[PDB]
Amino acid sequence: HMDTSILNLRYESNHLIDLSRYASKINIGSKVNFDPIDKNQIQLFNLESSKIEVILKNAIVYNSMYENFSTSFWIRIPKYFNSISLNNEYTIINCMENNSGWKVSLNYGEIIWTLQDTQEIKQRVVFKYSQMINISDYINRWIFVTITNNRLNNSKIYINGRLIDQKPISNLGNIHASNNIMFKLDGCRDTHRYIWIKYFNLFDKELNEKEIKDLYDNQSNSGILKDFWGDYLQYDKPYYMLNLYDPNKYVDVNNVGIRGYMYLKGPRGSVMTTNIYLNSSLYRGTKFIIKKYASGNKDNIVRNNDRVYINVVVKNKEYRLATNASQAGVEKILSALEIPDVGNLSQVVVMKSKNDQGITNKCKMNLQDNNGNDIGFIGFHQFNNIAKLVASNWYNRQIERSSRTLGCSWEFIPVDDGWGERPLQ
Ligand SMILES: CC(=O)N[C@H]1[C@H](O[C@@H]2[C@H](O[C@]3(C(=O)O)C[C@H](O)[C@@H](NC(C)=O)[C@H]([C@H](O)[C@H](O)CO)O3)[C@@H](O)[C@H](O[C@H]3[C@H](O)[C@@H](O)[C@H](O)O[C@@H]3CO)O[C@@H]2CO)O[C@H](CO)[C@H](O)[C@@H]1O[C@@H]1O[C@H](CO)[C@H](O)[C@H](O[C@]2(C(=O)O)C[C@H](O)[C@@H](NC(C)=O)[C@H]([C@H](O)[C@H](O)CO)O2)[C@H]1O
Ligand SMILES: [Mg+2]
Repeated sequence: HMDTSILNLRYESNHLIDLSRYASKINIGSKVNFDPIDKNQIQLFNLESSKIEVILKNAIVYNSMYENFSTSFWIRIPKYFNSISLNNEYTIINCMENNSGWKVSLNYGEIIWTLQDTQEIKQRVVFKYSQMINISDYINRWIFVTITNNRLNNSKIYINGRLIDQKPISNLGNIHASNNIMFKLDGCRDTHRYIWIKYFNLFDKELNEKEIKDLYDNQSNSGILKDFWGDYLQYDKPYYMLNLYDPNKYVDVNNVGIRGYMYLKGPRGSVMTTNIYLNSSLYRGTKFIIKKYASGNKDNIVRNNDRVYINVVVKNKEYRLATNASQAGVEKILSALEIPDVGNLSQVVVMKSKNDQGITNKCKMNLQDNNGNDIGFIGFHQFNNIAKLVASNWYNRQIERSSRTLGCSWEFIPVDDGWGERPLQ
């Protein structure tokens, strides 16, 4: 019931603007890049001209001993690859003037908030994430950041709606920030470093936990499905597959045609740079390509509830994911068929957002027959030492967001420069 955002930076009518009543002025550098499909996604390189300056009206400049405030934004931080990034804190969003104010900085495996008063008393809160982890929720993936400040007690950093760190700030006196917010990599020794950022907001209160969860939901709610990294899922784009129940396995094929089958096998194997990262390999297994069937949209974005076909790439040729639903048993084993020879086999897939918390990249694929009847969500089943891919209505009968729907939840991983792995072939 009360307008609390004092800066709401959004792309509208061909420009990045402040949608708040204050209409703060935006100065964009010549080397800022916007994502072609989602122009709210902004890429800042390690270059002087890759910067955005927001000029705040005097009335909303922070100059206070007592006023509470918060900031929120989404960020996508490429994996750290090189030892030059160790012990190298670099500013990314700066509202410091004359050694007072606030800033967001990054370091190897860290997002850091710093406040500083006009007597050089500082406090930091820090989110630390590991690069020695099989599959990370955070590395090179869109994550939601929220930072809140209550002058009588704590500053708090939340990640994806969850409190990560809080520290006292009650001893800080007057904080007098800048009338400019500078979005720019400052002090970064890795010449190849960049970030992606979106939906920057400032608020004139300490947001509460409910408000933050609502913001997280509202800014991630979409009728558009997303890939593993959090970008829009697309038609006609090759993806490697991740199953959420068995994330250390990958999809392979045991022969094409109706007597062959798709299956999961593992482990993935590792990608590494000593002392810098150790992760599971993501570019493994047969690539899938999502093909238009029913959608009347002319763009190539995959939307929630779109009915599609799934192609499987085998030896640089596309096959159709399909099954004969008449086979005995609820689990219908999936095959990779020659496209011209699919005939009346079941092949139409409803792409469904799991509608879990956060980004709409947890995908379910409901296979339907040619009369539109459900054959079931695509998952896997042990026969009995091989984990074959199946469509099964058993999944459709399970409790939502429970253990028994992990097996039919998938993510789609395209090659991305922020991950840096080299495919084996
Ligand atoms: C065989 C089996 O265990 N499940 C298969 C099921 O078999 C039936 C009975 O199993 C259920 C059921 O009725 O569906 C499973 C339900 O979840 C239970 N409900 C609840 C609320 O818990 C239900 C109850 O326990 C019933 O009241 C029990 O009757 O049971 C199964 O117990 C029963 O087995 C008989 C047995 O045949 C007899 O010999 C014996 O005398 O008595 C027992 C008990 O009666 O058989 C029932 C019919 O055969 O049948 C369905 C089809 O209807 C499925 O095949 C089901 O297997 C599941 O298949 C789906 C795909 O359809 C997936 O492949 C599941 O795999 C995963 C998954 O969850 O995705 C993969 C995971 O890797 C695996 N995890 C681990 C750690 O290994 C999980 C795991 O089983 C759990 O789901 C953990 O989340 O499974 C696959 O399990
Ligand atoms: Mg939601």
